[PDB]
Amino acid sequence: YNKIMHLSTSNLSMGEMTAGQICNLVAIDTNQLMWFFFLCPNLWAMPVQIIVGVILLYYILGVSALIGAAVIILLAPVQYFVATKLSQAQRSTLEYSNERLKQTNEMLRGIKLLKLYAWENIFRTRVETTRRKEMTSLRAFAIYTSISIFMNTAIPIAAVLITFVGHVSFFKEADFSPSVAFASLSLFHILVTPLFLLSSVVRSTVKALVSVQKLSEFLSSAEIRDNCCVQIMGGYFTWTPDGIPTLSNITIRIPRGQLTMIVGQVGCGKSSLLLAALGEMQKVSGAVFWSRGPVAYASQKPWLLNATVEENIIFESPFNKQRYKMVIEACSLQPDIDILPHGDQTQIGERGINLSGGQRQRISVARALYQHANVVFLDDPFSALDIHLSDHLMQAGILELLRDDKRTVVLVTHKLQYLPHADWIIAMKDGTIQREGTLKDFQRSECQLFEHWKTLMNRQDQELE
Amino acid sequence: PWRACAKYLSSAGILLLSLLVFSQLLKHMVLVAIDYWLAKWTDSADQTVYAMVFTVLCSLGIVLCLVTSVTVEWTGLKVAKRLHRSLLNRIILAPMRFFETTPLGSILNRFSSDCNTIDQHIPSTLECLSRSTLLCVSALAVISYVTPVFLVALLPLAIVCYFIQKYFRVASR
Amino acid sequence: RAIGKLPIAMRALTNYQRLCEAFDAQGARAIWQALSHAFG
Amino acid sequence: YALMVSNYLNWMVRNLADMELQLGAVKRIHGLLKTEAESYEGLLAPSLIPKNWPDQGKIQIQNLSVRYDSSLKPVLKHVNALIAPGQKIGICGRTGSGKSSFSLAFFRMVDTFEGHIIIDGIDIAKLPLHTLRSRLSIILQDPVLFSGTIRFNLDPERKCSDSTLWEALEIAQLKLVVKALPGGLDAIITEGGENFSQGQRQLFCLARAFVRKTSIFIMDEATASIDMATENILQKVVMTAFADRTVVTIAHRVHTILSADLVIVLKRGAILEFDKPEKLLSRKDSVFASFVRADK
Ligand SMILES: Nc1ncnc2c1ncn2[C@@H]1O[C@H](COP(=O)(O)OP(=O)(O)OP(=O)(O)O)[C@@H](O)[C@H]1O
Ligand SMILES: Nc1ncnc2c1ncn2[C@@H]1O[C@H](COP(=O)(O)OP(=O)(O)O)[C@@H](O)[C@H]1O
Ligand SMILES: [Mg+2]
Ligand SMILES: [Mg+2]
Repeated sequence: YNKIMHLSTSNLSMGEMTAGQICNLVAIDTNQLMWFFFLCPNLWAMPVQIIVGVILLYYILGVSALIGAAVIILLAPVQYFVATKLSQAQRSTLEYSNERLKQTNEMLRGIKLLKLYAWENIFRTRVETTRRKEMTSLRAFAIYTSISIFMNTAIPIAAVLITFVGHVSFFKEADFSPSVAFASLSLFHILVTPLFLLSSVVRSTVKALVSVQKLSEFLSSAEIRDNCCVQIMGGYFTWTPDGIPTLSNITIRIPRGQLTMIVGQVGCGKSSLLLAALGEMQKVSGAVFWSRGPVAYASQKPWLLNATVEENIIFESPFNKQRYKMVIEACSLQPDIDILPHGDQTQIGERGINLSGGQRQRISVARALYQHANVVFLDDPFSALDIHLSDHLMQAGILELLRDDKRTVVLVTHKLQYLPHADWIIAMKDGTIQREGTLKDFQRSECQLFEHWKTLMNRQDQELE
Repeated sequence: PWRACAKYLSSAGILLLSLLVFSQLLKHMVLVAIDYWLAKWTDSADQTVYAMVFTVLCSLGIVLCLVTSVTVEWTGLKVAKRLHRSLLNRIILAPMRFFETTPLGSILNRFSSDCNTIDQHIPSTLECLSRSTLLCVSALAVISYVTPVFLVALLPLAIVCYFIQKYFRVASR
Repeated sequence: RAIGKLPIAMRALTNYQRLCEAFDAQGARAIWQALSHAFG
Repeated sequence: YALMVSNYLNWMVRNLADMELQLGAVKRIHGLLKTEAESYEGLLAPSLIPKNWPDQGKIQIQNLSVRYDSSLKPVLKHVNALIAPGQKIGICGRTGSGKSSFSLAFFRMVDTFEGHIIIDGIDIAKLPLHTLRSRLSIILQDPVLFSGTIRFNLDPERKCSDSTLWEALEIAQLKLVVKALPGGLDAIITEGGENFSQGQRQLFCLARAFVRKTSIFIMDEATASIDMATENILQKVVMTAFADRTVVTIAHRVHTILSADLVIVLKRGAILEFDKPEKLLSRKDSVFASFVRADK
């Protein structure tokens, strides 16, 4: 979790680790390493047990005990044979089960798209082929564990056969008392009692070795290193650490205590300026000039902690009840708290009640109002909402609550009707910022993009200021 | 005596289940036979005729060990095949309100961890359980054979074993 | 409530401080070397 | 054998404890194994159903009212709408008023306690459900992409042509972004679509809706995540290229639903109006008129 708390979020998005693999590493591989440290003194106590077994065999029945002990020292090449075969089968087992887990989590979130588009048998056939490759690896594992269990039980009665046949034959005739026979049979059986455990020990060693490989693979990844509260000037920012820079030369200037808006197309740098100003992108060049302090944030995809509704508003703030009333009257969850079975003590999320979709956006921006953090960074709060709730979130909330105590807010919105309300607007085009300033500034120079926004609002008669 | 245990034996098959319980009882019974012939042949002191019969029942112990090992892997492989793709074919035909009701991480924790436990952990638990249980009751039967006074002594240790297990199990759960 | 809190060693900070003091003495060989020096 | 039972009595009792302790996994998988059915069978014979049974978009909503489960309230009320053959009709309304459940009512996810919808003379409750959901097309607001590759995200069946993939990418207006990728139709989409943007994730999911070449498109609020210039270009290229097909659209912004032919306004699960939007704007006491004047 210390590797998690400074991890780059580009490592999640560019393949290499998924979130199911990251929680699966905790849920399985630390547990497998823990079972290896449960079974590690068994392998540290095995060879002195078998050598004081064979020297007490040399005391009890003589020199035919070494002929009987030939099969127990013959167990080490067959344990090396099943060691290399169970290692290759465990590695193929782990890679096919990781593909099956990632495909099953990828299927089970998309049940609503998959049954509607009627592709569930096709996806189930793909998971069935991944399960077929897994069952090939596990039938290999089943055969190699079978011959190790048969060898680990079948070497003892072979040792009673070689010893008790070789003593009554004429190699020696020293001791055919029952004392050496029953004492040696108990000596073979307490020699045998490690070997019932030894196969489960060595498959736990190979599960330990690939878990330590994936722990070192997870622990090697890249990490996050005038009233202008944010003054990124001239700085190139990239998603990919060896790719083309997604964000080019940007010269932004956010005014303090003042609303600014970020306008552009889809995929133009529009949340990427927020994650570059956070520092979640790695840097090619340039400089950020903060004030870093704590900045309020709600993302485009809303994220839910599985807790109560009131704990998702507060999010380890103090519970002042009056501003809590102010943010639920600003976000208008007051009609939608009574449709919950409890009030604000309804537990929500993944392991809770399934929400609406607009309500998770409203509770994430209701988390975003309640922080005292003085800089509020907002991805799209009016995407999943209608015109009534975005108008009530525009007359209250932004320009009402946070205009009063003078907190800086930036806004990222595809909806352009609130573009009258500004103090600054950042115009963007394709990873470059286009131009910066206010609306009187924007009809002054960039009249083509001003007329482009004039055409989309259908306010041709109205003056935009 | 849960119904999941009966689902486990009935999903295995009567063929492999009969091969398992039959070959496991004959394997522990010929181990009982090899030390009873060790008693009769050490206690005789017809010579080497009592080494010929020792070799020929030791070979039955060898191949009975082999058939117990291949039946415990074939039962683990057939239930690990068969408790997947009846589950997946049932959960893919499930209605949408059940996905709306139940948490997804509960279902996915069954598909990960309980499928991995049904895969890898339990057939080792089956061979160690069957070896330890039939080995302890056959050892209790043969030391019932050498002394009949141990049955009179054995019922106090069995009733305090059941009492300390009944005393422990409500703390353990 | 009936089970308690931990003792101060086996409380996770101080064995998280036994670790990376373990990596202060210096890869999966370094993983195993710091694990052996941390919990030997 | 006294020493043997002293050696193995612990393994007898602890492997009995581990067999019960791992038998709880078998109890949980048998708990999930006895779950309910969606009843995928059809009581109508598939010989009597034609191959192009959804040939013309003639949808007869007849007294349909739905609840999500059997304990709940009627979400849609007594609704009755005649949807005409090749026509482009849209629905707007308030949040939580029945808008996404109207799109779920065509596919019978949400269950109907009264009435029936009629496509082409065929009752949709009297139909096989995989043949129902194969030949009609919904696009939903939340983008659920998958990983694997772009072509598998576009068609997972391996049955479609790459020029139709490029053409559905052309009417998605994402074609310059996918052409500038160095893989470029067989590059990689990662897990959950975190390779790309939110509107690009939605735009890939719209192109997934476009590559199925059906006759009834139904849409949710699918212009909600994207830009207004791209949505105006998008409604132009979807109302030119799919002009014969019945396209049903929940509109997030109600200025793009003025170009539609008829308008349902839903409020609290009821058909408030069923008219042309020029007639609905000229009334001026309509809820659609206060929508279109409350927006701009
Ligand atoms: N998490 C990410 N990792 C790598 N590349 C990304 C990521 N997010 C976006 N990109 C790429 O960077 C470009 C810029 O996307 P960006 O995140 O700015 O979208 P956006 O315009 O903010 O989305 P929206 O239109 O929903 O606001 C996109 O073309 C996308 O392919
Ligand atoms: N999965 C669900 N289970 C039960 N009720 C739901 C579910 N989804 C939505 N509802 C209810 O159905 C009503 C209609 O909502 P919906 O059609 O989803 O959104 P809207 O009409 O606001 O776009 C809402 O009031 C909501 O409470
Ligand atoms: Mg974005
Ligand atoms: Mg809806």
